[PDB]
Order: sequence, then structure tokens, then C-alpha cells
Amino acid sequence: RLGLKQAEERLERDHIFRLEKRSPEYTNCRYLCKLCLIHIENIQGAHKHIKEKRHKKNILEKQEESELRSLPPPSPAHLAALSVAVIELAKEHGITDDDLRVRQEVEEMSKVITTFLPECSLRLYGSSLTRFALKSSDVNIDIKFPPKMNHPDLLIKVLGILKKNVLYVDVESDFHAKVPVVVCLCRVSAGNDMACLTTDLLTALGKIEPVFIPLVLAFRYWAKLCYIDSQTDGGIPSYCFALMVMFFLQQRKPPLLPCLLGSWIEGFDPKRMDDFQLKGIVEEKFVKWECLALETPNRVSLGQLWLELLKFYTLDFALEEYVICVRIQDILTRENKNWPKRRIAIEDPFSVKRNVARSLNSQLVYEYVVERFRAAYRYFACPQTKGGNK
Amino acid sequence: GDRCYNCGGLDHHAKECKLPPQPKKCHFCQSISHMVASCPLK
RNA sequence: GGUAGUAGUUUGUACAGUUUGAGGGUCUAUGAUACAACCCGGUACAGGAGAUAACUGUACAGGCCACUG
Ligand SMILES: [Zn+2]
Ligand SMILES: [Zn+2]
Repeated sequence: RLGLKQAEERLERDHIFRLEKRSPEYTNCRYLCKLCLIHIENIQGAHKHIKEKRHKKNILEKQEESELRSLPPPSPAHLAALSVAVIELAKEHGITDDDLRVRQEVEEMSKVITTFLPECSLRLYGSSLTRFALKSSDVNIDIKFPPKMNHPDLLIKVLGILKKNVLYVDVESDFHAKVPVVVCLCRVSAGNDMACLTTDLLTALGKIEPVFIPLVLAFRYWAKLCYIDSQTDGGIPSYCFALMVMFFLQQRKPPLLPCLLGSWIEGFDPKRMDDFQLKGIVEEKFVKWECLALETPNRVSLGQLWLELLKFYTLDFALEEYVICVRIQDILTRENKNWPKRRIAIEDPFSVKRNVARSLNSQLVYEYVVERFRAAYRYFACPQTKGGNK
Repeated sequence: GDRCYNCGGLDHHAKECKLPPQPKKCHFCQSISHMVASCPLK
């Protein structure tokens, strides 16, 4: 009688717990696994489950997570060294205002095209506009055009010139992307309506929060190291990484970024915000709330922000459990929006119909991302020369 | 060669053992109140 | 444009159970004994459930080649 507990006591060391009451989905089964999420019916079955390769492969990961949680708190000197290291990393590889001015001086190419076509649709877009990367996401100029015209013929005629002049090198046109594009590295994709609406927000945040740019830049550099940034060949969309950072700052206990919607709203019904629609920024103010600066400035060492971000995305919460969104500070379940659970859920504020990040369906890539996150956390948190930074 | 883990019987090993888990027994004194390492009279 | 389904042939993971090759004692021992059976044993255990590869069908995530209500 009493000894029976000892028999399951061993099982208690592998995170195996007997069901308090019978579960309707598995009536026969009487056991559960915290890590594997599998039901069992007999103690012999539990012991067999202990021998499972995946059970131990997850037990080792749980032990590593526990070890990471137990790391000693960072010292002030280590924090300062890490902060200066992140500042150096951001400034060395960061698009500065001079580079953005050089890129703007797009105007010459617009002048060239205007001679051919009376109506020319050119607008700066991508990493240079946001200053959140160095030719990583939406490199150079990605254009947007109204839908009143016909995009295909426009694309053909505009690419005609870039192909005609022999001065340019390696000019092709690819239509395999979500929108037609021409490379000469120029990008011409007419019909965009929401991408500019998002880069407007990203540019607006550039100077409203000084620490926003360096943190997103460091995250982009780390993704480039890990190869997760590239949308093609799997991974996670390159630009949405910035949004990822925006989620951390927004979900941090002391927020560094105001909420896009919900900060000021009337008749707020959190059940569904699909009807609500946003618009372009208005003098760096809150996005259109008809149907982005904190009241008090926040300034903390960049190393502390980096450590908090790593803890948030590695040791704090389960990535699959909740979606990455910036519309509302409140956490939203994935099943509420009917989104898949295999792909990492990232939602840009201006479009909630589909997941922006759908290239992480492969579980191998997700496991690689998680293990790289853990490796980065242990590399940075543990004391090392120059604050344990690249 | 070794007693069954589940039942403490040399007849069958744990994998072959089919009976449900039952209180452990101290081999030295044949008492389930304590284990072999904690036997008082040993 | 949105939900769902669709013959094989393909995708990466995990997998009831079925079969090779590698596995763990070996030292703790007198003696037997045509191809006519059996073996003394000081120097052993702890609370501990014990292996890798080719088949066999399978819940998952999107497609090959695109289709249907
Ligand atoms: Zn037994
Ligand atoms: Zn005893």
C-alpha cells in the first residue's frame, strides 16, 4: 500500500505524474508526461516511456534549461562591458544617417525613370529606411504603387530601361516572389499597400526610442550569424525580427514602447480586433486609432536589455504557446486566430489575416533556433572577456 | 542473478515481470517497513 | 478570394512492435568427463526497469501536378 508510492517515486524524477482523475480523451490511460505530452496506462508502460529516446533527449534539454536558470546574476562591471560591446557592435555595422542620405540621393533613379514614364512610383523602403540592418532585409529600394494601374505592364516597361543600358550589370527580373521584382540591388514591386504602412512605424520608432535601433541591430546580426534571418530556404522573415524585438519591449515588465492600439480606445472589445484598422503615422504620434512615445523616458544599459530579451525568448515563456503580436499588450492564444501550431506565429499590426512568418514549419529549424538561443544566452550571461560579446 | 526490481523475485526480471507494483521488501530481514540499507539488526 | 476533401508518387520528425551486426559478468572455482547424464564455491550486488542499424503500417506540417463539393 504505502510502498506503491516508492514505485512511482522513481518515475517522479523523470517528470512522470499519475493522473489525478481519468481524462476523457484517454480514458484507459492513467499517467502523463510533463515534457513529452503523452498519456500512459500502466507503470510498465511508464518505464518503457523512460527508455524512449525522445524522453531522454528532452530530459537533457530540461536539465540544461534548469542549469541556465541557475546562472549567477551579472555583475555591474560585466553589465557595463556588455553594454559597451553591444553599442560597438551596433555602431560598427549600423546604417547611419549619412548612409541613408546617400541612399536617398533613389531620387536620381526616379528622375531617370520619370523621363520614360510620366507617372513614376518610387519610394525608399527596407533596411536603409528603417536603419535596422545593413542591406539585410528589403535591400535598397522596394517600391509600392497604387492598384488603379496594372502592375505587370508597369513592371515590364520599367525593367525594360534597366535592362537596356549596358552600364548596369546583372539586371534580371524575377516573378517568383509574392510580388514581381526586378534586380539591377534595385527592387520594383508595384501594388504594395501595407509594407510602407509598416516601414512607416519602424522609421517612426527609430528616434523615438534610442535603444530600439541598437537592440534590433544586434538581433539582426545574431540572426545573420545563425542564418535564421533569411526568409528563403526556411527560417523566419528577415524584417519581422524587428517586430520580434518590439514584442519583447512591449511585453517587458517595465515597458519601453507604448501600445499601438488599446492605449487610448473607446468600446474596446478584446474578443476580436479584426474590424479595427490602422493608418500611417501622424508626426510620430500613436498610429491611427479612428474607426508612439512613452510619457516618461526610459533609458537603461543596453546589456540589461539584451539579457532581458534573451531570458524572455529563451527561459521565460513557451514560443509555441502564444503569438508574437504588437497590436495589444495582452497575450493572445494561437488557437483563437485559427493559426497553425507548427509555424512560429508572428503578426504585424496592419495585417492579421495570415501569419507573416510561415517558413519555420520544419521542426528541425525551430530546434536549431531554440538551441542557438540557449547557446547565446549561456555565452552572454556567463562572465567572459569584453562582456562575452562578439 | 539479481532480484526483480518490481517484485524482488529472482524468478523473473522486471521486463518479464507482469505483476503490478507492490511494496518493496528488505532482503536482510524480509520487512517492508524499511530497506536493506536501513536494517536495524544488520 | 475563404473553409474542407481528394488516387498513387514524395517531404522531415516521432513512433506498438518484428529481424541482423555491436552490447554489458569473465577473476572471484578443486575435481569430473570415448563422443558414458548433473556439480566443491571466503573473496558479489545495490535500491537500482538493461543496447545500434534494414523492413512493417501510422497522428503531425506544408506539396508533387494540379483538382472537387
Ligand atoms: Zn518480478
Ligand atoms: Zn532489514
